[PDB]
Amino acid sequence: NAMEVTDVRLRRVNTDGRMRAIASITLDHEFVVHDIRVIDGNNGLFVAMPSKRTPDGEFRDITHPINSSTRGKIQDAVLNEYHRLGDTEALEFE
Amino acid sequence: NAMEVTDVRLRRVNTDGRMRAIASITLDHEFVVHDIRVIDGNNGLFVAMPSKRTPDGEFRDITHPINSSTRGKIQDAVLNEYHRLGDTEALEFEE
Repeated sequence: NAMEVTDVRLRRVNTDGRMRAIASITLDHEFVVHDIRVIDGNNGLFVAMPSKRTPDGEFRDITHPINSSTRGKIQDAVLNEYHRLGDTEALEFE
Repeated sequence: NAMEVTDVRLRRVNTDGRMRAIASITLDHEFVVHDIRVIDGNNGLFVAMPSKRTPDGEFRDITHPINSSTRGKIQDAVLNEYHRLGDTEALEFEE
């Protein structure tokens, strides 16, 4: 079995800057990953894994998807929920 | 569908006395978690997840198994690998 984003918790960020939300994902109903950032980079919204700067100047994620596909399956879930919070709130407005 | 820690890779093993190994586990063949470390505490060994610092200054795991059995599993998966490497290491010298 492949792994599965099974839940997303998300907090919208309203301070301007690039970052639009910070979230956690639940993998397999079981494992939670914190500090995932939703960002407006000059090419569309994208999801960054929690990352660590090396004493080296450089950067690696603490939590790394191996394929770009599983990356995208993490990204989709987070962007989906994000936008879904957008338009459940919108519809509430009346 | 639960957790499957499919693989445990074990870097930096046995230099500091307390900080015993540095570990990368792979979940479900696709998702890797770095900077897990094997530390020797009060009662022997335990596996520490990577630490997030919250806004009030407390330290929390970035990587958090909600249930304790999942934690056990993860811990056992890591410790068996650490224990295996070392005892295989010694078995080299005997032969």
